[PDB]
Amino acid sequence: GAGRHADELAIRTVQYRWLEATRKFDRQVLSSLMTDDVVFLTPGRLPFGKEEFLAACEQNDQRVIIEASATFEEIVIVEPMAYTRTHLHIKVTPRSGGAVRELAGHAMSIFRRSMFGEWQLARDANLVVPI
Amino acid sequence: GRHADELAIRTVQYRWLEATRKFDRQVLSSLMTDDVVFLTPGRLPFGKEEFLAACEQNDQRVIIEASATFEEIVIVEPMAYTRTHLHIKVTPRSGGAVRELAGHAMSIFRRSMFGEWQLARDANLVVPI
Repeated sequence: GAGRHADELAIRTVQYRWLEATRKFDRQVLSSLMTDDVVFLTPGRLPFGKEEFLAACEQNDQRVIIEASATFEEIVIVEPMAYTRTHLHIKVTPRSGGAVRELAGHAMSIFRRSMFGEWQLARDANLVVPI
Repeated sequence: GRHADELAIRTVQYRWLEATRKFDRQVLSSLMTDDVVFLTPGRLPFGKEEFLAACEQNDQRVIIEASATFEEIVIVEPMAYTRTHLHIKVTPRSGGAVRELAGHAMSIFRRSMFGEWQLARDANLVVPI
């Protein structure tokens, strides 16, 4: 039990840090939370990796303010991997003064634990769509 | 072993596709855990009976051609995760508009004690094209 609980705590820690480093953009923190081989999937787009994700986040932050609220639905550990499900609601506010946009939907993630006990995002499927 | 497990997974994927091209409820049911959760864009998570019912109803209405390319298979027993690229062609039996969909699915499989690899969690991001 203790082991599972500690792993769940560490994974939730990654998820919360990820959210904070998106609301207030922090490239260095985000980069540290994902594996070098990370793959992201979103609907209507080809899979993309770490540098693509970070570049987009950075550019996006130049243009918009992001608010994000998560409702966590599950974490399952099968060490040294884990899989999660989360519901996300996102509000995007253009810095220019343009119209506010909202998106929502579920995201499924796979995390990997290193030999040093470090949990990181390895694979993500994000089904957030405009609402 | 790892190799046997990867083969078993590709086999499940092939059987799943075959049981969609020519609908077979029993084959599909046997390839999912009872607690399976499916995610698709714009829809609430749904489970095993919901998936089977939808497939069955779909099959009354349309013919499905499906194609898949496996991009990744990783085994961490008793789990595995995969990424696949899919193309689907939908042909209404009524002669209505043929449709195409494409995109990716990320899947998590669990090995049962009898050693059956079954789909446990799926995110299917296929969209109309």
